[PDB]
Amino acid sequence: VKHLIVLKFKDEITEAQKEEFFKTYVNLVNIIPAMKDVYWGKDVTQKNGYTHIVEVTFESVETIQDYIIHPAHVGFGDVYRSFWEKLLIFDYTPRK
Amino acid sequence: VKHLIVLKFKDEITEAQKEEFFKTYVNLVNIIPAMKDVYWGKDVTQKNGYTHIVEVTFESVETIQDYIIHPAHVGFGDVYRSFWEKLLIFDYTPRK
Ligand SMILES: CCCCCc1cc(O)cc(O)c1C(=O)O
Ligand SMILES: CCCCCc1cc(O)cc(O)c1C(=O)O
Repeated sequence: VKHLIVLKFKDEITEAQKEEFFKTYVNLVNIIPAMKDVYWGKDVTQKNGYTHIVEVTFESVETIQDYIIHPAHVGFGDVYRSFWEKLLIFDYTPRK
Repeated sequence: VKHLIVLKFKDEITEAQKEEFFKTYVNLVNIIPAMKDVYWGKDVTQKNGYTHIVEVTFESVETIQDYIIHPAHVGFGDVYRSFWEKLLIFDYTPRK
C-alpha cells in the first residue's frame, strides 16, 4: 500500500529547511517498523499550488495506523507541522 | 521521472466505466514510446474530493512532451475527458 502525501510549504520556509524536513522524514523509516520505504520529490511542471510529493510504502492499510500513532511520527509532526500550508493524503494499492 | 495524476470522476461515471478508463490508459504504454510504465489506484482513506491516483514513468522530463503530443494520448483525452471532474498533475524525480 502506498501512502501518498501532496504538500505546499509556507512562504517563509527556506530551501535548507525543506531539505532538512525531508531528510528527517526519510530517516523515520529506520525508526518506525511499519514504514518500509520513502521517496520524495519536487514538482517541476507547475501546471496546477502544491509543490512536493512524498511516497511511503506500507505492507497494508492496517499498518498505516501503526505509523500514525507511533511516537516518532507524532514527534515529527510536533516539530515540523508549522512548515506546511496545505497537504493532501491518499492511501492506495498500486495496480494495473 | 514520475508523471503523477490525481483525479476525481464526475458523479455520473459508473464503476465499469472507470475500470475501462484505466484499462485503456494502462494499455497506452504499448502504443506510446515515451511511456515506460503505469500504475493506478483508488484512495481508500478519504481523508481530504480526489479519489484516484495514476503514476506514469518516463525516462526524463523532456520525453513527457513526446507523450503529451502523441496522437494516442491526444486520442485518449478526446474519448475520455468528459469522465473527470477535477485533476492535478505533477512531474518529479523520486529521490531520498
Ligand atoms: C511529510 C508529511 C508528514 C506528515 C504528514 C501528515 C500530517 C498530518 O497532519 C496528519 C497525518 O496523518 C499525516 C500522515 O498521515 O503522514
Ligand atoms: C488518466 C488521465 C490521463 C489524461 C491526463 C491529462 C489530462 C489533461 O487534460 C492534460 C494533460 O496534460 C494530461 C496528462 O498530462 O496526462
